[PDB]
Amino acid sequence: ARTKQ
Amino acid sequence: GRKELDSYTIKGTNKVVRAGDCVLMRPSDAGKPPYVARVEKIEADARNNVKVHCRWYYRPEESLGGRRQFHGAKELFLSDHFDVQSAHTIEGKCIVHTFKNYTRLENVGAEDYYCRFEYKAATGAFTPDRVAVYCKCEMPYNPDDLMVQCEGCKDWYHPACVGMTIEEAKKLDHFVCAECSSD
Ligand SMILES: [Zn+2]
Ligand SMILES: [Zn+2]
Repeated sequence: ARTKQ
Repeated sequence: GRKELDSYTIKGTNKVVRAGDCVLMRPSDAGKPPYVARVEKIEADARNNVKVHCRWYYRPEESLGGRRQFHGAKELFLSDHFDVQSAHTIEGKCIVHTFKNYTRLENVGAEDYYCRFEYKAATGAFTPDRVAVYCKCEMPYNPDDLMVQCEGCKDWYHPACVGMTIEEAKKLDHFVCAECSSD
């Protein structure tokens, strides 16, 4: 899915 | 007396320092990583050797609480500590982004830093007082940590917190939290 980095 | 200088060029290095910029400073001691300060004023001494007026960014370790779980590797706190230093102390310019512009980075270099807190050093106080929390571990976001977003709640979760390690999380084309598929 949408991931955060 | 002192003149006030618009710009400093460091060591013919193709780098120009102006007030408002963030710079790195050699610690006297060999071990330490460089200090990070915001230049506020550049001025030349009577004998025409340059000095800089500095506001310090504090590392979480220098700070009251110490490094916490949600403190990212490149977390800094704008202090209220001011100082004045020789400009020969400057090594290179660095960038200290807002939290959001940090998250937007294509990739992070040593250059890149970020800040989401002002930190009063004498009182040990932090502004703002409130942090936003995510997952059901309910912790503040750490940019280092990988998080994934359900498409129902559109809340964000740590892979481990929902029982998958990081590299299956990388595989997920679609993610829905278990709490969305219930009752
Ligand atoms: Zn979590
Ligand atoms: Zn959900």
